[PDB]
Amino acid sequence: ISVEELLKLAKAAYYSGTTVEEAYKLALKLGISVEELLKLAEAAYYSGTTVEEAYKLALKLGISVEELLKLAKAAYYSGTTVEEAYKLALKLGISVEELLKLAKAAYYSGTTVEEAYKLALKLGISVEELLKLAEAAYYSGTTVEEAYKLALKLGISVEELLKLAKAAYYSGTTVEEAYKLALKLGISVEELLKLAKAAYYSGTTVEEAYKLALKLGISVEELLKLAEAAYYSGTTVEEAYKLALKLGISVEELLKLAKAAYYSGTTVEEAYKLALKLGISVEELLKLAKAAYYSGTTVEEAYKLALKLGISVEELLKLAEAAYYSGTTVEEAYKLALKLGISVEELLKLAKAAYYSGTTVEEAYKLALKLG
Repeated sequence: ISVEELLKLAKAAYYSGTTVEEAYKLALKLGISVEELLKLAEAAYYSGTTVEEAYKLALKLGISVEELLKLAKAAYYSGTTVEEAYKLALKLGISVEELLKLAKAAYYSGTTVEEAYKLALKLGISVEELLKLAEAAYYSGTTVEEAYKLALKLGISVEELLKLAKAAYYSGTTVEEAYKLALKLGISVEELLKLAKAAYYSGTTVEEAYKLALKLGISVEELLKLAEAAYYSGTTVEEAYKLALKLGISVEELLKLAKAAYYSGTTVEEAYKLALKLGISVEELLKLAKAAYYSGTTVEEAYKLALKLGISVEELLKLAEAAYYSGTTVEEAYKLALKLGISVEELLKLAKAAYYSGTTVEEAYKLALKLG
């Protein structure tokens, strides 16, 4: 089989507590594909059965493997069995995808699936809207009908209520308080949620974060990026902005530099200075920083490694993860890729497969070849 198929087989074998070849011959005995086997393995895991029991279950209900997996998840969320979940979908005359959404809503509400459905009918709303309402009610510690009553009293939509409930959660206020805050600042619900996050990252209030954005003359999206950067660096938002201006870079570039510095254990200025010394971009530096983290090396060491092997920064990062999955060094992983005649991306998939099945990358490769 192909490397992509082996990885999927290895995931299925991991979910079902078997071996890769046993999973492969199971797929043959059931006359199904590798992708279907994985979903079955995932469905069997949710329902506490075996893969073949899950397949018999799908045949008995007359549904597809994809439908079974959604039904298995719905049964998991509701605390019932697949068949009890199916009987309920039949009684309400809904699809399995609507049941899964309904089951998620009931889970966020601490009610039963049918109770959630009766509520949806009472409020006269769709299953998708109820689910958003349920999440909003969960964030704001109220009931679904209270959340629905609130959205009507504020004259806003269910989607807007949910974002508002998330903003109130970030800023430690109530939903109505969060709404008044949006009107007070003259911004949208979307802008408030981003502003609430920025205040959360920088340890300030929503209004403090807003005054800062006004003083710096930046968007709330730029502020949120700046706040994340300041949080990665251990500086203040304003300090991060002054740094970006000093280095003459954009807010997006500073955030990436901040991430890179966080991985490398350096300051943002040194990360930017390192990128100049190596003559590479901020994006390339961040990938190098990630690679050096997987390898237990420094960023410049990781760069010399890419030069030595004659590969790109991207190829190194994938190679670094493959080495991490195997417990080997980057050069041992590269030597194996060379011996097997495979690409770096194929090695990474092989390394994950080898990790999932508890074998060696080479052992996994020989297995894929045997399976044809």
